[PDB]
Amino acid sequence: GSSGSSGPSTVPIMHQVSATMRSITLSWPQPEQPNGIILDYEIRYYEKEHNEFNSSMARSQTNTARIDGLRPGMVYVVQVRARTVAGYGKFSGKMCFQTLTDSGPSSG
Repeated sequence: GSSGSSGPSTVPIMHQVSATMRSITLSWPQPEQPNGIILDYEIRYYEKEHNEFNSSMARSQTNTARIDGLRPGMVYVVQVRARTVAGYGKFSGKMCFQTLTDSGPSSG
């Protein structure tokens, strides 16, 4: 983001709670400088190999949402943003969340 209109704050980091083989659960803290009322929280996920262009977007009515429609044992770059009546906010710290692996992880 650059030379853009002043938008709402953004989450510093993202915290995960759980995840499935065909989905993933995540969570993020609520900002203090939302520059207004946070309508909803939008999220963007895409294949670590793929780019933004070909990505999926999904918002929620809370600071907690889960992504459905993923492959088992695959990393997915998920991000959360803050949207308000004023405009869209920047994305939170980039994170990589992978799904469950049904292969048999020796160590981890």
